[PDB]
Amino acid sequence: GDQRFGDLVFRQLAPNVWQHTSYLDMPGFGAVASNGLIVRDGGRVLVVDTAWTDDQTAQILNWIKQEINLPVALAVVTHAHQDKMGGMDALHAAGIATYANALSNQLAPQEGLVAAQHSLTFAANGWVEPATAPNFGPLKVFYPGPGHTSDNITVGIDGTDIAFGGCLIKDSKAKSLGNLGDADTEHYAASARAFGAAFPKASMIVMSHSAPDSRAAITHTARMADKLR
Ligand SMILES: [Zn+2]
Ligand SMILES: [Zn+2]
Repeated sequence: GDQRFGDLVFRQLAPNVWQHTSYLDMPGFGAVASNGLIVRDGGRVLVVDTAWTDDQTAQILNWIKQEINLPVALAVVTHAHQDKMGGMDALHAAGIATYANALSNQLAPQEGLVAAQHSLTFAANGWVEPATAPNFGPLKVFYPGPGHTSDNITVGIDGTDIAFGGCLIKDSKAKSLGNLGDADTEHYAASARAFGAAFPKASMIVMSHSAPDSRAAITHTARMADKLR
């Protein structure tokens, strides 16, 4: 089901939901896939995460123009790393309103990234404060606690069986938790389990660096994270 578009890949997950995939070569290691989401909600499109680069992100918008041909109302980006926020300038050039965790916006400059235009904040239990996420339609944004990064956030899609763990969640057969350089090793396991508890009905778990999986991605990730503490 993978549709090639230039150097990117697009996969329809549900009637109005597509996964976007972009790649960054790393000498000595390999080309790393990063996944985000595209959601049609009525007469607009919503984006979750940029691609690694501005050019790649502009290609996502080109795909949306060709395949959906509706305005992109907003994007939400799920932490201040290159795979999630590397293409912010491309969104802004296109006139797209952008949203991120307040802390992501705070950290973005020092990470060599451009901040989103708008900051999300979260209730104590981790649900986004709804007034900070206007017009998010079916996107349900949840801060599961610090894990992959301190600022990592997650997104469920109402009307679907899909929840997006971003770089918090790895697939059920993953051999590691990837890049832990900015991780909270104490809180990771609890944060993974909190993601699963936030979206208990989601049967399709989408994530940054693996193809969509069953909820065994959550249990496996949490089990691996237990060993960090
Ligand atoms: Zn990351
Ligand atoms: Zn990542």
